[PDB]
Amino acid sequence: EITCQENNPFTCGNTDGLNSSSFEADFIFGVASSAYQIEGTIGRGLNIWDGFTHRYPDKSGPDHGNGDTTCDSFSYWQKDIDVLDELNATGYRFSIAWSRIIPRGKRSRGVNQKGIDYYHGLIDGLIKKGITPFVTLFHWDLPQTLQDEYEGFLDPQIIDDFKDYADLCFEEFGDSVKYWLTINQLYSVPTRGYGSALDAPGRCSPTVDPSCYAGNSSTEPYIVAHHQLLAHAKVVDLYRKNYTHQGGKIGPTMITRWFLPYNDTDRHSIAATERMKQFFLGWFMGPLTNGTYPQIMIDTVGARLPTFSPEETNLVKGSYDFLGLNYYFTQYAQPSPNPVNATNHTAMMDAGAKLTYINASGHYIGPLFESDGGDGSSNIYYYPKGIYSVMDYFKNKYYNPLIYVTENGISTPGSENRKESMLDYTRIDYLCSHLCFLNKVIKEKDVNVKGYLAWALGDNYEFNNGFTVRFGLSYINWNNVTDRDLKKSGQWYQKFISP
Amino acid sequence: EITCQENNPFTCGNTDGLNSSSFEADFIFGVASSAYQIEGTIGRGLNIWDGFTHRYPDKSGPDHGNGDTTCDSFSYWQKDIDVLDELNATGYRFSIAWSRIIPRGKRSRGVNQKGIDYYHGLIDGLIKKGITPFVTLFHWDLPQTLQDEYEGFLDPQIIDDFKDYADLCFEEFGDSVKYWLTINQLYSVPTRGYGSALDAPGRCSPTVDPSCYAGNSSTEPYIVAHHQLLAHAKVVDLYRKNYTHQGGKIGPTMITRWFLPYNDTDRHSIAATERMKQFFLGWFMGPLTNGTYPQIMIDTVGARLPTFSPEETNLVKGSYDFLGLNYYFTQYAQPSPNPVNATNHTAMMDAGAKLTYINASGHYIGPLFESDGGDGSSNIYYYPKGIYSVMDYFKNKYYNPLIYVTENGISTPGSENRKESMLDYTRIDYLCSHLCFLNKVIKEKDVNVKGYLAWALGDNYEFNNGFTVRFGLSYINWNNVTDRDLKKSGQWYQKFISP
Ligand SMILES: *[C@@H]1O[C@H](CO)[C@@H](O[C@@H]2O[C@H](CO)[C@@H](O[C@@H]3O[C@H](CO[C@H]4O[C@H](CO)[C@@H](O)[C@H](O)[C@@H]4O)[C@@H](O)[C@H](O[C@H]4O[C@H](CO)[C@@H](O)[C@H](O)[C@@H]4O)[C@@H]3O[C@@H]3OC[C@@H](O)[C@H](O)[C@H]3O)[C@H](O)[C@H]2NC(C)=O)[C@H](O[C@@H]2O[C@@H](C)[C@@H](O)[C@@H](O)[C@@H]2O)[C@H]1NC(C)=O
Ligand SMILES: *[C@@H]1O[C@H](CO)[C@@H](O[C@@H]2O[C@H](CO)[C@@H](O[C@@H]3O[C@H](CO[C@H]4O[C@H](CO)[C@@H](O)[C@H](O)[C@@H]4O)[C@@H](O)[C@H](O[C@H]4O[C@H](CO)[C@@H](O)[C@H](O)[C@@H]4O)[C@@H]3O[C@@H]3OC[C@@H](O)[C@H](O)[C@H]3O)[C@H](O)[C@H]2NC(C)=O)[C@H](O[C@@H]2O[C@@H](C)[C@@H](O)[C@@H](O)[C@@H]2O)[C@H]1NC(C)=O
Ligand SMILES: *[C@@H]1O[C@H](CO)[C@@H](O[C@@H]2O[C@H](CO)[C@@H](O[C@@H]3O[C@H](CO)[C@@H](O)[C@H](O)[C@@H]3O[C@@H]3OC[C@@H](O)[C@H](O)[C@H]3O)[C@H](O)[C@H]2NC(C)=O)[C@H](O[C@@H]2O[C@@H](C)[C@@H](O)[C@@H](O)[C@@H]2O)[C@H]1NC(C)=O
Ligand SMILES: *[C@@H]1O[C@H](CO)[C@@H](O[C@@H]2O[C@H](CO)[C@@H](O[C@@H]3O[C@H](CO)[C@@H](O)[C@H](O)[C@@H]3O[C@@H]3OC[C@@H](O)[C@H](O)[C@H]3O)[C@H](O)[C@H]2NC(C)=O)[C@H](O[C@@H]2O[C@@H](C)[C@@H](O)[C@@H](O)[C@@H]2O)[C@H]1NC(C)=O
Ligand SMILES: *[C@@H]1O[C@H](CO)[C@@H](O[C@@H]2O[C@H](CO)[C@@H](O)[C@H](O)[C@H]2NC(C)=O)[C@H](O)[C@H]1NC(C)=O
Ligand SMILES: *[C@@H]1O[C@H](CO)[C@@H](O[C@@H]2O[C@H](CO)[C@@H](O)[C@H](O)[C@H]2NC(C)=O)[C@H](O)[C@H]1NC(C)=O
Ligand SMILES: *[C@@H]1O[C@H](CO)[C@@H](O[C@@H]2O[C@H](CO)[C@@H](O)[C@H](O)[C@H]2NC(C)=O)[C@H](O)[C@H]1NC(C)=O
Ligand SMILES: *[C@@H]1O[C@H](CO)[C@@H](O[C@@H]2O[C@H](CO)[C@@H](O)[C@H](O)[C@H]2NC(C)=O)[C@H](O)[C@H]1NC(C)=O
Ligand SMILES: *[C@@H]1O[C@H](CO)[C@@H](O)[C@H](O)[C@H]1NC(C)=O
Ligand SMILES: *[C@@H]1O[C@H](CO)[C@@H](O)[C@H](O)[C@H]1NC(C)=O
Ligand SMILES: *[C@@H]1O[C@H](CO)[C@@H](O)[C@H](O)[C@H]1NC(C)=O
Ligand SMILES: *[C@@H]1O[C@H](CO)[C@@H](O)[C@H](O)[C@H]1NC(C)=O
Ligand SMILES: *[C@@H]1O[C@H](CO)[C@@H](O)[C@H](O)[C@H]1NC(C)=O
Ligand SMILES: *[C@@H]1O[C@H](CO)[C@@H](O)[C@H](O)[C@H]1NC(C)=O
Ligand SMILES: *[C@@H]1O[C@H](CO)[C@@H](O)[C@H](O)[C@H]1NC(C)=O
Ligand SMILES: *[C@@H]1O[C@H](CO)[C@@H](O)[C@H](O)[C@H]1NC(C)=O
Ligand SMILES: *[C@H]1O[C@H](CO)[C@@H](O)[C@H](O)[C@H]1NC(C)=O
Ligand SMILES: *[C@H]1O[C@H](CO)[C@@H](O)[C@H](O)[C@H]1NC(C)=O
Ligand SMILES: [Zn+2]
Repeated sequence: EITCQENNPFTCGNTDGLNSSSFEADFIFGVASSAYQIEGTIGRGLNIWDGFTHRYPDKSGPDHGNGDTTCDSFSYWQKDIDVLDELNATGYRFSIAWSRIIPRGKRSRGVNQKGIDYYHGLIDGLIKKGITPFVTLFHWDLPQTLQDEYEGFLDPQIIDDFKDYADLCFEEFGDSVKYWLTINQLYSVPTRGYGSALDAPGRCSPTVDPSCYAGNSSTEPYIVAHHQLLAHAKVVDLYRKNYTHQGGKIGPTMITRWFLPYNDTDRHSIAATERMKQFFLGWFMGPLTNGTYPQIMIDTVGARLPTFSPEETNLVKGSYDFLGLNYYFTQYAQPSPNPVNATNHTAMMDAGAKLTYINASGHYIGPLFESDGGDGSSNIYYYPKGIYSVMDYFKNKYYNPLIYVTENGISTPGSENRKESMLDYTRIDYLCSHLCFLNKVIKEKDVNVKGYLAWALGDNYEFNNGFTVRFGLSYINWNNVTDRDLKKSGQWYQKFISP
Repeated sequence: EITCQENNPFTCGNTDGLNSSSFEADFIFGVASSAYQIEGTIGRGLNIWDGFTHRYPDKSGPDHGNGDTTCDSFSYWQKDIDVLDELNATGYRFSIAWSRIIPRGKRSRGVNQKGIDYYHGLIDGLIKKGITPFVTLFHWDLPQTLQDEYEGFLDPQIIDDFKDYADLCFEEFGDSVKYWLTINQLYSVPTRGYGSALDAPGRCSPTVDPSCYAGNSSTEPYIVAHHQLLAHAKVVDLYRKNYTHQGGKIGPTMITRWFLPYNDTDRHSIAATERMKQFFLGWFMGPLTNGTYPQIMIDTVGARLPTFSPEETNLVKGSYDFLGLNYYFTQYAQPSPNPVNATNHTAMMDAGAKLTYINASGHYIGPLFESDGGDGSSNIYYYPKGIYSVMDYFKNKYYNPLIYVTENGISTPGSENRKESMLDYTRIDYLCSHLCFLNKVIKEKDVNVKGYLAWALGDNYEFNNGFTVRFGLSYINWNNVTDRDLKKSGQWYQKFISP
């Protein structure tokens, strides 16, 4: 009988009690990163995260930082492999920057052979060290040219451009890469990129944010989500029909959260909680498992929800070999009005829920996850049991998928100095408390989870936050980015992996 | 009888001896700038100077600096007007960033109303202070989307996109702007952007520079120059046929240089010198005045030189109301082989000339213009009489045009500290020695020069040099860019203008 802690203090940092041996022999342990966040712009074309951060610098982060040079994994990819080697990691999730290998967006315009070599050297070097690549095709960094030609995922033209790009990756790397992710966190771009405009490309309704250059927060998140699902499904079909000889697997990435009722004896809060599961998870998992959106979405969103043709439904349904599930935290849900007529309406209001980290009787859901200066009431708190509830829900509701936890991690303030940043005990607590529950749900519920990749390999540019927070298990000095030094969390993880 | 100095020490800094009164009453005096160099990326789309500097940071400058924030004239445009107001300037040349008003390149994709407002506020504020705007439509900062769609000026598609962009500028600003420049320094993009790849977009033959992503140094400079002339001519035709009610004038900008024989008694060096005038100036001025390239270009460049149809010739010939002539320095010319078969052949070798600042008998042509660390022999030297020889040549050879000197200035090292940077006596010497000759050629040769705009209003990102050199008549502290403080040169110029 496995017992896991939900509340500080945690004791799962002791590798006597919890380590990789607790898991099956073949279970993959590693870390993750993404191209925009680590590589730098050297050697690649420009993408909408360059566009967005440069046009709207106050949305790139409070320090206006961006991915221009960041930790320069373009130059220092070997140092990233050295961190993985030191961890004795068996997996590394990284993304290919579309702009690095097809700077002009559309493949017929030519490929950047040097960009293709960069990823060949990286993939080799990982394989030389026994590290299994999990490669994300699209971690949000859409070539700027496509956003300017037809507004990227707002237009069905993205489907063939994304397909041709994916085809080049499979052809160039698929002999060595056996685990592909199509689109990172399906929920994020539609909502943050086209709904609240916190993220690239930064489209939204005029009264949601006057700085958006265009958009409609009420309709575009549904259009973009729909094209994501079709583009993803066309790539998975290309992969399974044309690259089956490579003997690899492909899946989408979901951002997952669990949801609990803000008041667990109030039927309206219970209803809001189940609506959140459908609107947050089901928006994508319903198409991915059934070829259709959830009924509550169909009913609420009405004419703003696109339909799949029969052919499209069939393409999308079952379009994965596994699911890359990212998990960070859980929210309480209470009812909220859905003012579909307000000029500031967003797709996110359609769920009819308000999300918090404190429930009706004042209980905070768990330990601090992220502090906010501009609003202490806007702090995020985490919930280790959330990973157990998510995995169990995916096995039960979504047909017992093969899962890899493709991100899980926590930030520490960028204010902290080097010695404080290195002593990141809060990160050990976050990681181990989640790993405890993950082992617990695999053993108790028999969820088919086969790996875990902590976010992040090293400190990097964090979307929306610049360099004001750090997520790395290894520390990077922004005055001299060459080194990646294992923090206490990375040293703990090294011992967890090889106890 | 006007006498001007060619050699240090100069004495033209004394406004008793030389001042604006020496010139006609209406003569315009001011300074110049360009959008990429001063504004910052905030509020605009991305262009190929963002692309190039981020993809090839070691080509953006030795410090890898770029125009991301630079002197932030986006925020501080009023401070630029305050410098002009302090100078009692009557002219200001600035450029409109195409990416700021049509971020998606093609006008039918929508306009950035906030970007249009930015330029409205600036133009107003100039006019409120009695400053005549001279506005450059295209100072090299091509929206990145157009370079990625069809490689920008490499393709005839640029002609209609540039026309639609120009049309929006005329419609929005032409009620207040009466002096338009179409394309900055016609010679530069073809040669540096597509020949040596020192400049955006950074295309060239593989053995010229292996870092170029594509190109052909031997053919593309001619293709790009040809499309520049057609795009320029289509815009001038649009201006003169559709905006004649605005009562303004439009012209191209030429980079001008004078050329002297490396050995003035050697017929081969004399020949090389006349070839340089045709290949450097005539490449554009021949089409602009006659609708055809120079014969020596026709003969040498052969099948690599595009032809104008009769309609095209007629559009291009006479396509200016005035010429914006930029002038910085003069070179000696000696014969050089033109190895048309070498894989490293460039369009620039077609002139069959080698250019230096020292002639055969060891005479340096004039005072130091720019120091080079990596090669003392690669120093540039200036030649005040060059401005007299250029203007006289344009009146004589090119049909007595109306001219505005749209740039003329000199850099001082970025290494210098604040007090040394402010004491920029070398800049007074450069400016006054050229102004002396300019007055001299207007009086002696009757050249129709009606204004002079020194480069630059303030320190800015210098193309190729980042922040390693300073060109401003007003100083900008890169740790706090708000202020623009008149250097000794700006204070001298203020006295020169209002003696
Ligand atoms: C997994 O995918 C399954 C499909 O492969 C889902 O089942 C479908 O669910 C549909 C509802 O979402 C359902 O469609 C409805 O069918 C009604 C009856 O259709 C016939 O009869 C009509 C009159 O006799 C006639 O007009 C038709 O020609 C049919 O012969 C129909 O009235 C419904 O339309 C109304 O409501 C919808 C909103 O749902 C409106 O869009 C529409 O304007 C109208 O107001 C509806 O029809 C659908 O309308 C939209 C159109 O684009 C669709 O093509 C059309 O089908 C459909 O019959 C079933 N299909 C089958 C094979 O079962 C399944 O849904 C879950 O299970 C069903 C039984 C139900 O409980 C759903 O609510 C559940 O979500 C998906 N499963 C999951 C878990 O999501
Ligand atoms: C200002 O613009 C003027 C044009 O509006 C320039 O004058 C033109 O200069 C052309 C030379 O550059 C000249 O064209 C040549 O004409 C030759 C004779 O043409 C007729 O006779 C042929 C046989 O009888 C016949 O095939 C034709 O059908 C004509 O009836 C012709 O042989 C030349 O072609 C050879 O050389 C050219 C290289 O220049 C090659 O391209 C070609 O393969 C061939 O080897 C040449 O013809 C041109 O060929 C290319 C084609 O695209 C052109 O359409 C074709 O014209 C032309 O006659 C004149 N036009 C007139 C009206 O004078 C003027 O040039 C300067 O002045 C001329 C007199 C000469 O001195 C030039 O060298 C000067 O540059 C321009 N001025 C300036 C200052 O640049
Ligand atoms: C979690 O949700 C539950 C269920 O909603 C909350 O309990 C309910 O709380 C209501 C007050 O917020 C109770 O209603 C009141 O009943 C009294 C006595 O008859 C009356 O004076 C009030 O006006 C009010 O009556 C309602 O008025 C509006 C009508 O539309 C409605 O039909 C009336 O009932 C309600 O009875 C109670 N329900 C139950 C099943 O307990 C619960 O609230 C917390 O507990 C209750 C017992 C009370 O102490 C609340 O103040 C307290 O906050 C909520 N929990 C938390 C922590 O918020
Ligand atoms: C500026 O250009 C002029 C004209 O080209 C230079 O003067 C010429 O310089 C040549 C040497 O560089 C002289 O030719 C030599 O003549 C002697 C005596 O007959 C002979 O011993 C040499 O081999 C050479 O002869 C040539 O060899 C190659 C043949 O194809 C050619 O036909 C032969 O003549 C040449 O006479 C002279 N021309 C004139 C008109 O003066 C000039 O060079 C400078 O001045 C000359 C006088 C001499 O002192 C050079 O060393 C000196 O550099 C050059 N000026 C500069 C500063 O470079
Ligand atoms: C976002 O787009 C939707 C749909 O195009 C707009 O909502 C429509 O508004 C018009 C005029 O009020 C109505 O006739 C339609 O019934 C509405 N359609 C639906 C599907 O709601 C909405 O106004 C747009 N929002 C903004 C802020 O531009
Ligand atoms: C808010 O969350 C707390 C903690 O999860 C809930 O409190 C638990 O409530 C159940 C019975 O209702 C008890 O068995 C536990 O002992 C309680 N735990 C603690 C730490 O007090 C509380 O019910 C939630 N409130 C609402 C309104 O849903
Ligand atoms: C640049 O383009 C030119 C023309 O397309 C190339 O030169 C041609 O080379 C081929 C093969 O050697 C010859 O058949 C042609 O006669 C040449 N044309 C001319 C106009 O010179 C040249 O090789 C290209 N350069 C590079 C470096 O790509
Ligand atoms: C190099 O430049 C110098 C300076 O312009 C030239 O020297 C002048 O030559 C003429 C006669 O040839 C004299 O009248 C001047 O007195 C000379 N000036 C000086 C400062 O010496 C020289 O001729 C040029 N050399 C070549 C080979 O062209
Ligand atoms: C790893 O943890 C298990 C419990 O899951 C424990 O029995 C085992 O001894 C630990 N291994 C080491 C090497 O500490
Ligand atoms: C597989 O490759 C062939 C050859 O290019 C292509 O034409 C075919 O349509 C592809 N199948 C897909 C994309 O499912
Ligand atoms: C940067 O880091 C590397 C690796 O630690 C070090 O050897 C190098 O000298 C450092 N340079 C500076 C300028 O700190
Ligand atoms: C790496 O992990 C393997 C597999 O558990 C183990 O046998 C090996 O000793 C580990 N190496 C290090 C240096 O920890
Ligand atoms: C300006 O210079 C002229 C010579 O060009 C001189 O005669 C005049 O007095 C000067 N004006 C002033 C105000 O110094
Ligand atoms: C002038 O404007 C009209 C109206 O748009 C346009 O159709 C016409 O062709 C323009 N003339 C030019 C571009 O010379
Ligand atoms: C920046 O410059 C402005 C204008 O000189 C000044 O008033 C402001 O306080 C300065 N800020 C800093 C941080 O130097
Ligand atoms: C500005 O120039 C005008 C025109 O020469 C002159 O009359 C006026 O006094 C000048 N103002 C200043 C403050 O120098
Ligand atoms: C729309 O939403 C914002 C944020 O939810 C809220 O503060 C504002 O009152 C709303 N406006 C209207 C007219 O509903
Ligand atoms: C081509 O040009 C470069 C620079 O001009 C020169 O150093 C090299 O020798 C040349 N190569 C050949 C084969 O001509
Ligand atoms: Zn940047």
